[PDB]
Amino acid sequence: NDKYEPFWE
Amino acid sequence: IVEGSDAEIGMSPWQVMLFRKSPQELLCGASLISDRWVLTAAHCLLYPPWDKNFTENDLLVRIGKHSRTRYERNIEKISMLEKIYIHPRYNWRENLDRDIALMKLKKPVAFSDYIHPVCLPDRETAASLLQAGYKGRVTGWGNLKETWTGQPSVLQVVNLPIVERPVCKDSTRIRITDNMFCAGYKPDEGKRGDACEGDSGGPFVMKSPFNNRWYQMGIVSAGAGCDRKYGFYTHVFRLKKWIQKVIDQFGE
Amino acid sequence: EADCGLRPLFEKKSLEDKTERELLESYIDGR
Ligand SMILES: *[C@@H]1O[C@H](CO)[C@@H](O)[C@H](O)[C@H]1NC(C)=O
Repeated sequence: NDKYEPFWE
Repeated sequence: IVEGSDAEIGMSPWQVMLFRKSPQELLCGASLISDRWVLTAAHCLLYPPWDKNFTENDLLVRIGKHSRTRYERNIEKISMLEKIYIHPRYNWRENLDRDIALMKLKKPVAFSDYIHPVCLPDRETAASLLQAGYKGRVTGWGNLKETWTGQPSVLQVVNLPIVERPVCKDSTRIRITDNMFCAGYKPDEGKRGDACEGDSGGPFVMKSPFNNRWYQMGIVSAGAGCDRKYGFYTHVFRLKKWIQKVIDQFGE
Repeated sequence: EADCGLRPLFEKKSLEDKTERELLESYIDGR
């Protein structure tokens, strides 16, 4: 795969 | 980007990442031209041949990033899209003529050491700088090597020279309009360096010796990228009146 | 706008990046 680090607010 | 290198911190503060909400992935590049407006390529959003028609809710823009995958908290900024504006005469059936789009953010973004708008060229600047041989800069998180069928860890930068219109015309079967221009070294030069598909929509900038400012002369429309030829860019100044029309009519 | 094109960690600090000169040399010819 290729995961992007969770984020936001 | 192929044959480029890691961009320094804040070296391209206007660089924007078009992020696909789901599946979560890099969609394209883009640029910040004001606290509420992001400029990108139209083909990144719209392309019926492959029934691609992203709506505001399918995307997010991430500003001020360096690392491609990490959530750079207290550095990058994530914004939602209020509206998308594909140029009305974007020719996707023919040759991506007028391959350009505008995106209005929901809320204005605050500038920082990592977030800063790029300038759009005026007539003189375009006249002075858009000459064969002069070099502009390209940045993006696109692929690194020929798509074997790879990805960079951090934003990639590379400089490329503008190609003479005729030379470029003779290099492809595509009808290159006056709303596009080409960049890239000659195939013999062995001095490679180019933008790949993931870099499309990103900016092609030039630093003006007249005022020390960076201007976006083009948008990566179709880089001769990770291909086995020159890259094609949207002529920003030629499409300047449309850009201002949109930003003036829409937007506060 | 107005303040566009001037990088905080570069133009504003009077610092240059490792390759912008390649650009300027292309407009003049650096020899
Ligand atoms: C994209 O889909 C929207 C939302 O469903 C629709 O209004 C529009 O016709 C589509 N875009 C085009 C021109 O294919």
